[PDB]
Amino acid sequence: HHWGYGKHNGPEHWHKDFPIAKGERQSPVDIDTHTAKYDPSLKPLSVSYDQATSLRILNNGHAFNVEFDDSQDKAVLKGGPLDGTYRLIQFHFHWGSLDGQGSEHTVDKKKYAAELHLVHWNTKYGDFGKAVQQPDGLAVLGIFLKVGSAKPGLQKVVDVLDSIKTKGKSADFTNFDPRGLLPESLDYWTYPGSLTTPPLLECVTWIVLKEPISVSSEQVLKFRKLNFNGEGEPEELMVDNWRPAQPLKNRQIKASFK
Ligand SMILES: CCCc1ccc(S(N)(=O)=O)cc1
Ligand SMILES: CCCc1ccc(S(N)(=O)=O)cc1
Ligand SMILES: [Zn+2]
Repeated sequence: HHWGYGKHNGPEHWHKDFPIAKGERQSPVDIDTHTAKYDPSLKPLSVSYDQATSLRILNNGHAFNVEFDDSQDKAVLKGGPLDGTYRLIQFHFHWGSLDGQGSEHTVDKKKYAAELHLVHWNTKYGDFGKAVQQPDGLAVLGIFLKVGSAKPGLQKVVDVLDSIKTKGKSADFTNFDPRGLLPESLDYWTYPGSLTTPPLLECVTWIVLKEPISVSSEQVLKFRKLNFNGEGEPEELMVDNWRPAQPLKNRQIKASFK
């Protein structure tokens, strides 16, 4: 794998090694709020993170991931459009070089400063690897970030970034509560899509919250000081690690709210 976000290995190149990049249910997409329809068949959404067990934070050269113990039903997502139980495995963000860009999904073409992805796999498939071979294998909860007041529940993440500056670095990140990253409202849009990075697999039920969280300029500035490169290599700032909106094709976006 040599894909990235630069001019020479970015989203316009991915299809050459991952042909599904031009598939029928790719993500992200623009959410046209006027075209999205309230769906009364959606069940209440349940985010149950009270027993979440975070483990580690890692710079993988594309973003940073906070990883969780998913060997049991400790932190799960249920309800909404979902059939069954989806276990939290990791979260990460995508962000921009400037406040006016960074999100992957857009809302009426509006780009947010960043986007948080909480990644879950369908427990009926036994493990994450098997889940990504299924059309309903994954559920990703997406949350927009705008720049304004600081998000206190994000600060522990911001503070540890100095220790994972470069690709391949990791640090202990136990006892982190991901509930501190959510907005007040769970109103959402949902549609069937894909991973937004290679391998771009079409396994994801996307649940994108309507209400953004606010983070401070200082918090997002710290994200932008991370490096795509490994230690000892020329420095490339980890910024603009987002894929732009892809064709909606034969899909409808549903809203949980009237
Ligand atoms: C020297 C690496 C060149 C290169 C390899 C792979 C990709 S892709 N199709 O985005 O995975 C783009 C550029
Ligand atoms: C091995 C796949 C890892 C992975 C890639 C992309 C995503 S995302 N940006 O949430 O669609 C989640 C997990
Ligand atoms: Zn993501």
